[PDB]
Amino acid sequence: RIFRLVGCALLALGVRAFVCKYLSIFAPFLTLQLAYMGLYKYFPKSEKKIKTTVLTAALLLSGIPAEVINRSMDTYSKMGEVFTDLCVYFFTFIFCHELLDYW
Amino acid sequence: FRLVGCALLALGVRAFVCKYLSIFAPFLTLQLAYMGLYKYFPKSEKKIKTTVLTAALLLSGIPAEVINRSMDTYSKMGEVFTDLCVYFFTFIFCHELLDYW
Amino acid sequence: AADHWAWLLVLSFVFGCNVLRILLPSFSSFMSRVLQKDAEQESQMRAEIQDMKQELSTVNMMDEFARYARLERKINKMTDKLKTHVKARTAQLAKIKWVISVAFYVLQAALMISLIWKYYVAGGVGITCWILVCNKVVAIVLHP
Amino acid sequence: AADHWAWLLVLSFVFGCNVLRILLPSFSSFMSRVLQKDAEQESQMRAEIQDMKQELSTVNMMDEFARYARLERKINKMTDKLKTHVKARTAQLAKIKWVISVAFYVLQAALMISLIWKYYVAGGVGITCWILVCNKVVAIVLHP
Amino acid sequence: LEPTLSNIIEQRSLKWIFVGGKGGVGKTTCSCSLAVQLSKGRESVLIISTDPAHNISDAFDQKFSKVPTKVKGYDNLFAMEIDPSLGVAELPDEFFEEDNMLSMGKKMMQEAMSAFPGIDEAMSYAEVMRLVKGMNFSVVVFDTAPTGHTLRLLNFPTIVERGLGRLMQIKNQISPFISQMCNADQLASKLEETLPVIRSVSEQFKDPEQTTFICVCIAEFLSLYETERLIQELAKCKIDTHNIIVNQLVFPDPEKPCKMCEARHKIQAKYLDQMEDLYEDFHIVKLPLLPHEVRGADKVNTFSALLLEPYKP
Amino acid sequence: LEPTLSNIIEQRSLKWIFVGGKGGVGKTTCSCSLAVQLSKGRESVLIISTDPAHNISDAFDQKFSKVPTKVKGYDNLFAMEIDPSLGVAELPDEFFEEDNMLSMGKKMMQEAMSAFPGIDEAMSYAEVMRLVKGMNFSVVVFDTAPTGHTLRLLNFPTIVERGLGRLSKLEETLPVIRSVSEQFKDPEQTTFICVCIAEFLSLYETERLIQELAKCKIDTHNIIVNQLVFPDPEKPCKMCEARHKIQAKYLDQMEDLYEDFHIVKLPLLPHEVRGADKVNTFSALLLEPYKP
Ligand SMILES: [Zn+2]
Repeated sequence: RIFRLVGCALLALGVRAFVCKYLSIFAPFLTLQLAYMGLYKYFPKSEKKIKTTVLTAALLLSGIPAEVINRSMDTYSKMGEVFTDLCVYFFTFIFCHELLDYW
Repeated sequence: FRLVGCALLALGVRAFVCKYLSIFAPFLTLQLAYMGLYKYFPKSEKKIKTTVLTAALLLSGIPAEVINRSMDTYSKMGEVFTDLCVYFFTFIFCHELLDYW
Repeated sequence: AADHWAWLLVLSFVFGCNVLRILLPSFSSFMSRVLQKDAEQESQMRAEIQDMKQELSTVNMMDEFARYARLERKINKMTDKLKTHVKARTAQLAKIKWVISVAFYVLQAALMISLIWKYYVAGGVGITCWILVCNKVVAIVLHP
Repeated sequence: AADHWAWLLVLSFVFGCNVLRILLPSFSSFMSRVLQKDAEQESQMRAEIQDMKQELSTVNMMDEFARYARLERKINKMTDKLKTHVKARTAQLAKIKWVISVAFYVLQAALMISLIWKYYVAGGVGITCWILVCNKVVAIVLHP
Repeated sequence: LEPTLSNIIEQRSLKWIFVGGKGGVGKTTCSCSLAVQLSKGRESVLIISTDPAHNISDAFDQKFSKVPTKVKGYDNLFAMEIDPSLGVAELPDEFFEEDNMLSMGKKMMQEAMSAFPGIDEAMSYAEVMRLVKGMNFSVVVFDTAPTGHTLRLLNFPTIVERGLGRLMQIKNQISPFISQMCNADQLASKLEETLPVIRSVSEQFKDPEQTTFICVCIAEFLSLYETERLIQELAKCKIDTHNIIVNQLVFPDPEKPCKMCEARHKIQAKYLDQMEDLYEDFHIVKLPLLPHEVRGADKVNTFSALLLEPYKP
Repeated sequence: LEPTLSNIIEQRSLKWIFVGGKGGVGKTTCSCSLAVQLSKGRESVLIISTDPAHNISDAFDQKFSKVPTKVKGYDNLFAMEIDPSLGVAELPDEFFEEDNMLSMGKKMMQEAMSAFPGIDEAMSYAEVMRLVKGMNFSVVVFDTAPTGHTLRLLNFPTIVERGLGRLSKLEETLPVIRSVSEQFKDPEQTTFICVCIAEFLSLYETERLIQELAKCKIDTHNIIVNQLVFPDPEKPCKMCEARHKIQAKYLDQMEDLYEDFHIVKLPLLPHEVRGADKVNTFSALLLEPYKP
């Protein structure tokens, strides 16, 4: 279930050396492109289930049928996990400079 | 949990082990693994992974102790997996170091 | 070395926080000794229950329906008693869960203001994200 | 550094191993498209079920008991029929999953012998574990 | 105790008199009789029905629909019948199978997400008691079906209010983002108009002084045990009750040759004897078998007399 | 169509005849009646009770126990009774709602290390069926209680070996267990005779019973009825004929439904039942339709 999440996480842990090696001026940009690979991961298959419904009752009190009902959940999940990826990138930077620390 | 937990200490000991050391370094590393195993001593708030072999086991005999002995055997094999292989992942890392750096 | 040993001390902190978040079952074990007292009493009840159940099983319905129904009523009464005790147990467990969750989150606030006192913006949001995200996600690995 | 280049290409093919492991939808797509037909036929069975159910909701057990029990037998029949059928389809899917997983185990061993012939001793004695470790730990991080 | 039912008549506080008990019992007939006696009590009364067989018709030789209606030969007597009620009681099937405390409203809201049927069943059940209260009758008599139970229904939406009620306070935090994002009527209107009267009637039922259940049984074991189950489940749902009725019980002694009748009513006497001791705290009734195929309001009046005064041949 | 138990009466390969169907029924009486007729059938028969009321004693006026014994005034009749029927199925009762999937061995392997929880009840039942074989009687007839089944249980332990089959007192008990289970599944060696009275509740109950049987793969062809009033063309006290209209409505309703099975009208005898004569006239009735 954490296939792509931890996959790109470890790819970030790898790409740490290339990026803080400064291949080019695309440093935080290639991170965006790693995330961009995220949807082509959905290209073959990313089947799963949406979790339980509690506050969706409040949503029903607000209306706004199924479209945003699902958009909100998907976007919340995705934004959270990509914030995760982002300062996991930053963690990898922390360790790339742990290297210089011991250096 | 402790898989990546001790992986962190391996990440730490990378420079330690590639640094000037006498007769044998990995021993030191391998001892800390046992410390992580002591972590299982408080951290036992779990349950058994469902099996289908307890039937044949109680058919065999002496279940009162042997199932626990076998569960701890598989735990120790997992310890082998974890410790040995994260250690040698670190080793591959410092090999990359001494090659390209 | 203390310079960045602090940027790792933040880790040490959150490490302690989350392992305590998992430790909370210790105070839950104190509550479990409480549950063991009331479990002694409910076990007395359970023994009574098995007794009267056998008694019932010794009785003919088609010719002594009176005793049978009177029993059945007494049985369901003891059952409602035990269910009430179970409700009380899980309710006080919810109580301890909530109060200890508040303890955890307020110690989260405590460590927050502490590290703030120790540094006194971008570094701060970094602090927060490292601790929360990274340690909670490895916590998700160990405890989804 | 051509030796290191060749060994890292080996490790990329090791990546290829858990690529094999994650190939499961590329195969199971066939079986899903195959099953969909009987799946929708089964949904239509469920329809018939609900149909005769609400039909039953229009009859009188007190007088038209005959037709009632007749319909009831029919209901339970179709019910267990569809339940058995869907359980069998799930068993088929599990069969496919198992056999393809072992076929990809075979793909794994094929890549193993491939690397052996590629490097074609103490070299082997080491490299075997050198590649086993990364393969199996990536497989581990696949599913915690 | 007292082997006649007139205590029900004396207690004018009552407004809902349920009647239940499975099996081949003329619960419709005896309920109709109780109704006629309540009319003889000079009140504003109205029977309902839920069995699909509409036996009320054959007891009254009139056609009816989902709307209150006079009955010939009577003025304050009123009939009406709703099979749609047993139909809409099917919608909460899933909640029936769980009968929990929290997950009831949770499955209600999840199904509302699915196809909006929560408020459907809600308003469906509402309309009935809405019109009922609207006509402002003295009492109301139910003829429950021989399969299931609809009183219990009302403990469901109160659990469901726990959602809406608590939902109501999030209404506050519901206000801003909507007004900062740019038929909300149905939910608010229908629920805030139903759940009031739903709360009212639900509270009403629990009252031991205006709601009363009449189980009815036959003098034979299986039905006895059945109504015992009913009594227990009723006490579980915490509803008043004082009175059960039996049927098909003459036990005569004018003539010998009724040897078959002799042994039959001997058995039935044995079983009602087993009953009495167990039900000292209940107004037992001994409603005999009408020595004729049961038809027409004549036998209804006969039951009425038998229900007022204790029968003795 | 087929109006009497002859199919039960005229058959040798039958060995197990069950009865059942809750309610205030003289199921014991018709049980013993069928037994007597099998006796006349020149066989070796054995009646077994499970009802704690032991009405076989009532009809036969002697006391018995788990020992199989003779019967006064008869030659091949053999009785026995066990309230441990309740015990061997009591915890297995909740097990019937604890074993309905591929985890049938889970509840018997969980606490097995401690005390083998769900096995020793089956072992007591195994001793039961052992003695049941005992002096092998041509036909053992049962008399089930108003709750549960000692039948599907026997089909439970034939699962416990499954896992062990992938390689103490089992290797000798479980064989005969499987044997008698196969016997039970057979529609030629064993059968059920549910029994109902002409009241809608009992009718629906027996309906559920038959559906449950056909579910659990047993067979049946026979439904004795009981407490049947019958008014002569002579002066009928209108109570008789009214109860008769009621029983006629119910019986009629039953007719079109259970056509595949026989039906056994059996009027209530106009006297008291303590002694053989009742069972004897019943036995008579279980061959020819009742004629007043
Ligand atoms: Zn008579």
